[PDB]
Amino acid sequence: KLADCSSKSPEECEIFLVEGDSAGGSTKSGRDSRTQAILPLRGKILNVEKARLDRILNNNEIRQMITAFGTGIGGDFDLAKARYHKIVIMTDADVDGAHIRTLLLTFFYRFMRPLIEAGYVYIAQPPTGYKGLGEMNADQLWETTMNPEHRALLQVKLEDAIEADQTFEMLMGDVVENRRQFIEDNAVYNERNITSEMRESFLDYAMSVIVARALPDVRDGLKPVHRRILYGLNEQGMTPDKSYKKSARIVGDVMGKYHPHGDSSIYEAMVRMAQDFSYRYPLVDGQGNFGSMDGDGAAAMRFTEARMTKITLELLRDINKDTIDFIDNYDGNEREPSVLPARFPNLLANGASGIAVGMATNIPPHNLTELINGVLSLSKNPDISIAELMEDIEGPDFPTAGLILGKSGIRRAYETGRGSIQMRSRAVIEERGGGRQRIVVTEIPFQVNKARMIEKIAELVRDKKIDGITDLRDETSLRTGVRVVIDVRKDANASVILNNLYKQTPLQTSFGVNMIALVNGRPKLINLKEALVHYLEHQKTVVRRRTQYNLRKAKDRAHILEGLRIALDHIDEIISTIRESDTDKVAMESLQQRFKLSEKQAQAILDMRLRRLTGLERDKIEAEYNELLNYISELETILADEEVLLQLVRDELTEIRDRFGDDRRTEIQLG
Amino acid sequence: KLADCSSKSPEECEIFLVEGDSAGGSTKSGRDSRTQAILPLRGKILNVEKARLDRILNNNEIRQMITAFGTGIGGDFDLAKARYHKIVIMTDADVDGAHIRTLLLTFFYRFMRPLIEAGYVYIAQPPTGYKGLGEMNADQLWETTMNPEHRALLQVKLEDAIEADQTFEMLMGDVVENRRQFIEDNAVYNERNITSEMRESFLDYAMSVIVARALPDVRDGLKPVHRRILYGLNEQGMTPDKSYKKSARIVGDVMGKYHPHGDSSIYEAMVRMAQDFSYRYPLVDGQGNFGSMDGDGAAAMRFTEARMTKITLELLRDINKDTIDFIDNYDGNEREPSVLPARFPNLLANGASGIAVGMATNIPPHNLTELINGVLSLSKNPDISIAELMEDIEGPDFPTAGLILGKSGIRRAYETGRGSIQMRSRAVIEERGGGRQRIVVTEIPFQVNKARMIEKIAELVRDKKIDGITDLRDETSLRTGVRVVIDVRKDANASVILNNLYKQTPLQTSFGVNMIALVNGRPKLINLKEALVHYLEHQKTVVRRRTQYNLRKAKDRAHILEGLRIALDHIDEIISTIRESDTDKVAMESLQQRFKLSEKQAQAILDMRLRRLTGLERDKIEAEYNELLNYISELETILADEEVLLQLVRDELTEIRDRFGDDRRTEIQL
DNA sequence: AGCCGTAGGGCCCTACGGCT
DNA sequence: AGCCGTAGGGCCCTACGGC
Ligand SMILES: O=c1cc(NCC2CN(C[C@@H]3Cc4ccnc(Cl)c4C3)C2)c2cc(F)ccc2o1
Ligand SMILES: [Cl-]
Ligand SMILES: [Mn+2]
Ligand SMILES: [Mn+2]
Ligand SMILES: [Mn+2]
Repeated sequence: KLADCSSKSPEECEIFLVEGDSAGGSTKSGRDSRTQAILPLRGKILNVEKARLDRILNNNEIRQMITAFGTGIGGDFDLAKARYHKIVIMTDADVDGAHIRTLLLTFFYRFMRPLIEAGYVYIAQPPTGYKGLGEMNADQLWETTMNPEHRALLQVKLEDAIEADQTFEMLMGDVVENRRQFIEDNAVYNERNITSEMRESFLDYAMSVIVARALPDVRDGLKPVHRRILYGLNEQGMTPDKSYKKSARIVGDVMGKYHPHGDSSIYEAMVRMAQDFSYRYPLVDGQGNFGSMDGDGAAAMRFTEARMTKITLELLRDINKDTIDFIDNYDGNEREPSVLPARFPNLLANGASGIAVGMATNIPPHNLTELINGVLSLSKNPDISIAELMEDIEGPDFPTAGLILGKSGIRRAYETGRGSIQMRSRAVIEERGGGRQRIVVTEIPFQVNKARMIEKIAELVRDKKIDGITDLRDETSLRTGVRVVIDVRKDANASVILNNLYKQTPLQTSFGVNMIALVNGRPKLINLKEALVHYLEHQKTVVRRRTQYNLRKAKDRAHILEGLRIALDHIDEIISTIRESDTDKVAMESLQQRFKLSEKQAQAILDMRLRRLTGLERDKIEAEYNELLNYISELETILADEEVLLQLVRDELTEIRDRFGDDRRTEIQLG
Repeated sequence: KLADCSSKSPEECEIFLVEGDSAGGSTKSGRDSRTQAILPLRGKILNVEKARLDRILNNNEIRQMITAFGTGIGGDFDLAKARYHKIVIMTDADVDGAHIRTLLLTFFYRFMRPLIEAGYVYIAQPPTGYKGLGEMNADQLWETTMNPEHRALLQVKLEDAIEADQTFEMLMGDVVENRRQFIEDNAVYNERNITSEMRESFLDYAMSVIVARALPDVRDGLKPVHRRILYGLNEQGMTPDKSYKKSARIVGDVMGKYHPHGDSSIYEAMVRMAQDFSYRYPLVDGQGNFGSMDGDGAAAMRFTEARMTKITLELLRDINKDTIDFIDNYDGNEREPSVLPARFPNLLANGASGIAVGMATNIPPHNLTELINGVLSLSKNPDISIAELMEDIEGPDFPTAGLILGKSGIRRAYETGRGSIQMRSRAVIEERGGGRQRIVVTEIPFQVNKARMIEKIAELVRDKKIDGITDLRDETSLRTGVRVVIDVRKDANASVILNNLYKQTPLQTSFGVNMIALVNGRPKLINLKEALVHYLEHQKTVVRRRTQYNLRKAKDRAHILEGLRIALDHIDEIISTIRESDTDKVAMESLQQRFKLSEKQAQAILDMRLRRLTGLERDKIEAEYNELLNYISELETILADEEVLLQLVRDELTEIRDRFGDDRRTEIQL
């Protein structure tokens, strides 16, 4: 744990706080052991502005610091008892390191304010480009960050205690809405004042969580971790027709290439995209144990294999035709997509769920046939209304099936982006023999843990909080599908029992809609229409850019083809012209001038292999050339009449609906 | 946590024992929840043959089977209290599953012997091709293994209790040697009798660990994990000139392609190869917290990055030149090297350390100049004596420097493969002012944890087990290197204190030399000479094959160039021939016919780009031909004569020693 | 309540041989 | 005794918002 220095003269000593043991090892290896101590922490640290005291005092990482500092806390804070006069925060140089810093200041500020007032609290400034202090060699760390001769600490200054109380309460407090407002007002897409630092550090954290972690893009419906996963699967060509591949490779690969975060965030995001109880349309095809509806985790990543689903191909379809803008990855050594072509409205179809900072999102999945007809109808009428859409899109369609009670929250969510929706299991009452009945549950509400739900029921019977239940079993199986059996006592009204379980168990459960997604890179709450409007315009830009791309590429080809026909019509002079040229450059120049060729045409000829002279290519080329001219007119046509552009989108979407659309699962009963 | 079945009638109740919760998931998803209970365990389970009773009674996974079985054990075993009539062992279908099988039986036999007597014990037979049962889809597991209508269970049958007795004790007992005899005796390079299965399961496990895990190869000194790692580094071109790559993806890559084992075994083996205090010549070049001599682990693999060292390039040099035999990986989707060319004696240079089954290895690191001078001397005197070799190779050379006391143990290790080697820290006594002194240690023995040792010293001071010390400081730094200061009480005899310290602490330690390596695929205790003979033999083959390889490719290419030269000699004919051929196939036949070309020459011409017709290109074509002709002769000379070939290896080894040889670090004192 | 899902962070048991 | 290194297997805390 704590790696203390040897000098017991506090005023000369210093303790450094690092995010964990990985960072601690480099920090132990580079320090001057005489005067520098190290306490590795354990990641995110309790937000003592939110927690109550008993929990605070029983928190190990806190206790370690109090112990380590020796000054006591609060009323008993005794600054003279300090064992170091420099406490240095040295978190990783990332937003998460910045968050932790805010977490640490909050504590010092809430429980050790004089420590700040005496200027005992400093902030190391380690350099960027490292995932964590564990990535630095021990000599670079000491020099950049720990050598007093050159390190650049920032002593924490406390200017206006009134301004600081509000900051910690605003930034780190129970009340989300002031958090959210501070972000909205400040989001923009030697010594240090503790107010600016908290504001500046925490805003970078929040913003990063919002636009690059927890919320999905309206266009493709994806978060970066999923976008990176499927992209990585794409880039490695791991498609449905190819065999499965090991999850660990994938994770390490994506982690090295696109997603610089722990394997668990990567592995578990990939796991969910494969669970058919999680994804209305699974994007990942899984080989092996990928968890269960009882809350069983997936097998460890070394055991499992995965690959793209077929529908995933439509997300990536046309990605290499300049339909979307690529960007550089975290270290610059790679390009990654900012968004996928998403040839189907993935956001609504699979829905979404995220806890951000200052906000959350909660978007239910939907039936794909309805959505496309939804997008189809919108394609034909920009002023279409919400209720006219719910003729196509009757509502959410959970991968778990089950039932929905009434259309009242559906409509409010679609009109406002927020609304509440009751999900009911599918339960029938049936006879079990000898004058007794049983309740049989074959479908459960979305995101509900079956075992947990069974547990609670057992809990009520045992607690006599519910009367009339005799036995309780889970007969679920592969051969059966879900089958949960509740045996009722003879001559009891099974229906009153059922109505109790809905009220008293997750047997009935509510989905709270909170459709926030990223719109032009900014979080926005959207109603159903804006969600569809955005996907549509996305599809418009996609098909357009793709058409503009196929067109550049065809004109290039013909120009090369024009050049090659010439070469063929004068090959003997071509050859000798070449034979008598010392350098390519000489030849390049000579070809251009004699035959009015461009460089490409001229290059393409030089690269032409002898085998291309066979007697028949000249028409093969001629043949190819002519179709090319028909293709170009065809393309030029689409880019010159937006209505033509639109109908093609309709066609390709229609094509999608026929292939992948399916029946509704969730029954919507009028409440 | 047992997943019990809803029913409660032992007559029809089966409990499936599986390695863990990953395996337990698929099993639960495909089983019949009505009648099949599942108890996931936690990997290698306690060897009850080697454990102490109280310790056994307090083992968690043991207690769980009992509690689950509900029949007690040993004396108070009450078969009537059985809660299942089938205890089905469903370990993964790997050698480690087989080991775990042997460990379960051992417990059943020794403590629940009636179960077997009653025939209640069964062995599921999951199909091969899977890593564990978590890689299976539930339906596949149910159909092939759990469905009573298609499965092929084996019921366990005791047949001779004296035989079983002797066997269990032989296999699982703490007597290593009877286990070793059994292997060497039986090494090969429905129902089921319990003796047959144990014998067969255990032997299968031991074989695998002997030949494919724990022992290095005499030729390259590598264990399979190291080899596959370095090889993997090579295939991905993670070379010293290129930049570091994240450990995590290397691990994932090595694991997927070559090493189907836990990332911990992969990462830590990689880490060891990069620690300058573990490897005498680090094979890996690592970036970040790769641990310390204090037993600090490395940083997690999401944090670190790695690449080959330069010297690793010499382990891998010319692997493409058909120098070693490739093999199929574990699933036939890849090829991997059987050994590396090892253009330097890696076995002795970095030594090896490995607990196997029935045996272990402990080879110490050595100085490379010496090693290579050893080989060089050997190469001129097949009959050189071990003493003559020690004139090159004075003894091990630990990465940690330090002292070795005497040479009789060395001399014993090198002549027998075995011998004991007393190591000591480098400690001096110096004054600190005021007539006082201190003991300053600047080097510690090999593989000694430094912090532990200091903590050990502080205990004896506390426990008063030693007297005369007033302070004890680890003043180590990157600028200092190692420096541990023991402050001595004024007028004490600091030498006397130093002497007690050596007796009571790892300040002195011994290295037990146990030089066992894989020779022709089999484990062997070798002497130093043997080790070098095989190395040199390895180098001989490697360079011969490279040369034979280099010769075929040159000949191929010269052949091709001969065809381009002809095409150049008659380009106009060439053009006509092609221009009046309707297809490439027609053209190709015409070129062969018209120019007496082989098919391959004919294609090279067809593929020739127009740009090859310019004056510079044709020169390049002619020039490369002329060089090839000379290179070809050079090669043939070497195959014409063994001394020439033999002289080359010396040259290349000498080359290597000049590039990488360094000074001795460990001092051999008399 | 505590859970939902992307995030920060980390340690334990077992087998096996041989040396102290 | 318990350490040396390749191996089987697995789990906890924290932040974040909404209900
Ligand atoms: O970044 C990573 C991390 C990987 N890590 C292996 C997993 C981390 N290990 C699980 C926990 C660790 C730990 C600590 C303390 N206590 C407990 Cl219980 C545990 C269990 C296995 C990884 C593996 C790959 F194949 C490829 C890329 C990888 O990239
Ligand atoms: Cl070419
Ligand atoms: Mn970090
Ligand atoms: Mn309910
Ligand atoms: Mn296993």
